Amino acid sequence: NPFIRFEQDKKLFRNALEVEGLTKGFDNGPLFKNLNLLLEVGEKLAVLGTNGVGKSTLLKTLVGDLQPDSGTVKWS
Amino acid sequence: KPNILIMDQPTNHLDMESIESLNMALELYQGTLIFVSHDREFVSSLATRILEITPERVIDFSGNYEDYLRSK
Amino acid sequence: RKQVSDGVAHIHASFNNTIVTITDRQGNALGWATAGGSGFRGSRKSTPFAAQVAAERCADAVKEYGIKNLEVMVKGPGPGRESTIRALNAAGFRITNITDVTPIPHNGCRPPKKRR
Amino acid sequence: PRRRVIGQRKILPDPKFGSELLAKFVNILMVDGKKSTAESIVYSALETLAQRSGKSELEAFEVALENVRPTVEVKSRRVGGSTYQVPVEVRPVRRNALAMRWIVEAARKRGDKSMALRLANELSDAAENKGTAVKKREDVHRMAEANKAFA
Amino acid sequence: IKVRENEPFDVALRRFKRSCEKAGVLAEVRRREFYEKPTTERKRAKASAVKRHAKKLARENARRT
Amino acid sequence: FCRFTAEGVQEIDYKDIATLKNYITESGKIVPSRITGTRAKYQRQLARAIKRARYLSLLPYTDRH
RNA sequence: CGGCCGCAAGGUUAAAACUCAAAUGAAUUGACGGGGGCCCGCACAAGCGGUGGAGCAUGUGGUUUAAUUCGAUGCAACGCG
Ligand SMILES: Nc1ncnc2c1ncn2[C@@H]1O[C@H](COP(=O)(O)OP(=O)(O)OP(=O)(O)O)[C@@H](O)[C@H]1O
Ligand SMILES: [Mg+2]
Ligand SMILES: [Mg+2]
Ligand SMILES: [Mg+2]
Ligand SMILES: [Mg+2]
Ligand code: NA
Repeated sequence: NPFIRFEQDKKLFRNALEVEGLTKGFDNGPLFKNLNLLLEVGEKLAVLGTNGVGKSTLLKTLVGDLQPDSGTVKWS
Repeated sequence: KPNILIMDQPTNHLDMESIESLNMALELYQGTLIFVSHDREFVSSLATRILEITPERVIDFSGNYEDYLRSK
Repeated sequence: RKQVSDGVAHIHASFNNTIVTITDRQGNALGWATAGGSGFRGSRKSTPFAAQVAAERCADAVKEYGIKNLEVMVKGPGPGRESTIRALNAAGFRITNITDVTPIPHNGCRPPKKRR
Repeated sequence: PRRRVIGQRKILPDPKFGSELLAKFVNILMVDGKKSTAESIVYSALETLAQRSGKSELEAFEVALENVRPTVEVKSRRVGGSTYQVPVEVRPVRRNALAMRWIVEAARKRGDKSMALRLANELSDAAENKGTAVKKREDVHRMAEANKAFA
Repeated sequence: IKVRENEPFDVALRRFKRSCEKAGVLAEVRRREFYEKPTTERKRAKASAVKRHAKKLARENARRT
Repeated sequence: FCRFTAEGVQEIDYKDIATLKNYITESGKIVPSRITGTRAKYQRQLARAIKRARYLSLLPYTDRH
């Protein structure tokens, strides 16, 4: 059993993303339309789905490997 | 030591004995995270703010995932 | 299997639990669903509503036999006495008649003493 | 209280729309004894909510706030050594009062901009059984229907 | 104890047979014999019924009502 | 009240089942004299007759056997 | 202690030295009860806002001082004389 414990160098207070719209669909009809949500420094939000729903590309557009076709994300 | 962990799929290759350590660390974590791990008793263990994606309708915060998977 | 048509549903009520079973007319058990074996551990299983969950859970695990008429005989002192014979009317089984078999000694065995 | 029975309080109708229900909503989110500022936030909240739904008030405040009011809550009933909560029914007058005190509470979190935007973005989500306010309806109601064994 | 009410019952309502044994005997026969508490419990029982005849004589209380 | 045995002054027997069945409940127990109204003398013969009737299996100890 | 009875546990008959000015019975007025019944008060419940978390003002204990004047110090002392 390894002993892993992620600490925190600095604590965030208000929120993280405040995402409004992405309009991200690679070639076919967008797998998601609006996706306007916040975090208020929340937790978890376990995205689920079947093999081919778009969780990883959503995460990539969220971090910055890719960017949404139209919209913005912006971190704290 | 980051504030927000994105952690696409952490339970991919783990030992099921490192899975327990990962769960302990995630529960003890006081920062922020998102993740899309498909494991059942991982989201059941920690998740509370489900963001269910689906080509036509997306679900945002049904609850603690148990109301979710008992309604559906 | 074997498609038994008419069966018998013993109701083992008690001050601590309510064991609900369904058996054929010759006493060969088919399936049972106790109140505390349905997520009601603690003081909760000593409640009338906790016995209903026992009855509903016992409607299944015997549905394969296809029971349409039930003879229900109740036992023991407890609250899971009425709330499980009403729940047997709604689950689909038609209650032919209701019996209360209960061991009432003719002043025989000496009871315990263990409460102060 | 103990002996007497209190009748009621007569509240002035809301100025812009002569409705008594909106005035009670104004007071609930009004803090520090500043009614002048409270009405500014409330009207702006329905201002940016009527256009979203398409109609003025019958959808902005009636349906969207009847999706959050609870019908059964729980209260403690310690009588003879008990510490459980027995579900009860909530009066029609109190049903609304719980609703507005929840939308305001759910809009006090979720810090985006001035309270006009935070409250407006919360009244909308309550129209489709989505927002945090309707989540607390589930929180109370699921806890009510979980402990149905007591009555 | 048995109830049939052959065709049109749909209603248990076996209070007619409920109120013979189980109400008293099953919740009393589980302890406490001691052979002398019953003779002082019953003695204070039917001594607690005789004064009810004394307050059947308590009609002649004016009370101005 | 006691208008069942006070006139026919005799000693009850265990063969007259048609009259004993009027002094039994549906569970099989003996009906007390408080409800029926039988005098104290004939009750101690009514109780005696029933306990003989049960032994010969002309009556049941309990409603089921 | 002695006598008698008893397999034993013990029973029965049965004192004295020394010490106190009381011990005890029934009843009365209160007080009290983790006794009973009724009733009231921001007492609880239903709500709003504070204290306890931090900087400062003030008072008090302690500690120090040559002096840190004296008094108040449960509720009813501690922004009190
Ligand atoms: N490069 C790509 N080309 C085509 N479709 C893609 C591509 N990347 C993602 N997708 C689509 O996006 C959907 C969601 O992306 P994602 O890869 O997260 O899906 P997933 O199968 O749920 O996740 P994963 O298998 O990575 O755990 C996929 O189901 C797939 O149809
Ligand atoms: Mg013992
Ligand atoms: Mg004495
Ligand atoms: Mg302090
Ligand atoms: Mg003094
Ligand atoms: Na993915």
